[PDB]
Amino acid sequence: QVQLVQSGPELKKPGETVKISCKASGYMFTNYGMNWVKQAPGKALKWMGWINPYTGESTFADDFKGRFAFFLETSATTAYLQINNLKNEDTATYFCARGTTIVWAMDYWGQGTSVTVSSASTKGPSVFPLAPSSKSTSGGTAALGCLVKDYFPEPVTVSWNSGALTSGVHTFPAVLQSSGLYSLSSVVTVPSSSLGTQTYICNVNHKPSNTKVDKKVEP
Amino acid sequence: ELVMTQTPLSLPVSLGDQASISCRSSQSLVHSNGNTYLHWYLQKPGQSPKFLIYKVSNRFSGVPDRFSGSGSGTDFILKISRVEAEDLGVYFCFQSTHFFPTFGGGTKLEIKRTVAAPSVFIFPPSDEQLKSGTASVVCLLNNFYPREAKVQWKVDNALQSGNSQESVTEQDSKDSTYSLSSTLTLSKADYEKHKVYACEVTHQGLSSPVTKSFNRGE
Repeated sequence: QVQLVQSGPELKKPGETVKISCKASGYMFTNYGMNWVKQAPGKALKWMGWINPYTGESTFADDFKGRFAFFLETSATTAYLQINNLKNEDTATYFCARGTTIVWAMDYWGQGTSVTVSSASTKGPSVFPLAPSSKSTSGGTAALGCLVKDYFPEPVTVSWNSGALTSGVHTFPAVLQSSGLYSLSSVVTVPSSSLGTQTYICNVNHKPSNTKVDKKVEP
Repeated sequence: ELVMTQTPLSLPVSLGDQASISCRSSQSLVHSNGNTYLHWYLQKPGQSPKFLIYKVSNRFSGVPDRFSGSGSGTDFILKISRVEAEDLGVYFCFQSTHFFPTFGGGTKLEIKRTVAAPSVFIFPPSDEQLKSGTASVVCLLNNFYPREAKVQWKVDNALQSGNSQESVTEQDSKDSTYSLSSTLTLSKADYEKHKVYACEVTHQGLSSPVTKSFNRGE
């Protein structure tokens, strides 16, 4: 199947350079374009340009002429987006998307890479349990969760039981506090009967600070 | 550069109803070669955009027949008949007829459904957190509609102002409801000065407010 897998989130200082990758698989790499699209937080999608891997030629929209470059490693079926002289306006998610030139459209997209431009140093989160709301002997539904506190920048990932628990999970948008750091909770509702017989673990990953935590949430 | 204008910016629609989203260009999207390179994408909350329609009216592989595109020249329409909960998200038109390709501004499709009451839960601070010097008390409102809800914090029966933060999820893909967290953050010192912690929730699905609380150390 066609797949485009982008590199992980990046924190960079103003004036620095970042290079984002997009590993393509499942098709003849050189026969389709690679487009790059910007999405600043809460904003609409913006087409930046594309590179033609068959000829090596790049084409940019007017806003993206100058500090932006597209590169290819054809042997590795990988496309790159490089941004020089980073500015705060550059903080956004960047998507690669395959261009199917037979209809002039982008068909398959990557998952996006978040780039934060900032003078501040990364800060990893503290993870705390939100303990099950009821006991195993009572009825109905219990909620439990994990509070992911005080980190910078976005994003963190949260999964439950290594991805095996998906149903009933709500991971809230991050919110800033007056310290200038983010926090969020992830919660899940489960049958309270299963509290004495099932373990619940939240797996938190903050890539910019290299923090990976697994927190057992017990009643 | 041509301008793509999408209207409305937000579209509320009931399940089973038809949604119509308009895309208008300042210049004709018909290429000298006879083709019209106007496409549509949907980006659901949290996700990559997904290809929906190419060249005005053609559904991409796997897109349901309830999605259809029409229009010509400068005016285009995406219609979603029989709207479903999973159709939630932001729809974008995109032209590549003229250099350089451009997206419209997006239309957020919102689902209207019946009022639904929150289930409410409260969580004390963990001992792990307390030993670090802070206390966060978390109030969860789960699976309610509409989005408007009032959450008030009371500490030993005193209403609290300014020490809490709320976060709301996007509408759920399956049942179109919201969930909300309200977090009260105190120093461990202040937390330990008081016994009863409560959050009181007012919502149109509730005939009177619901309070959840706990006594600390209990």
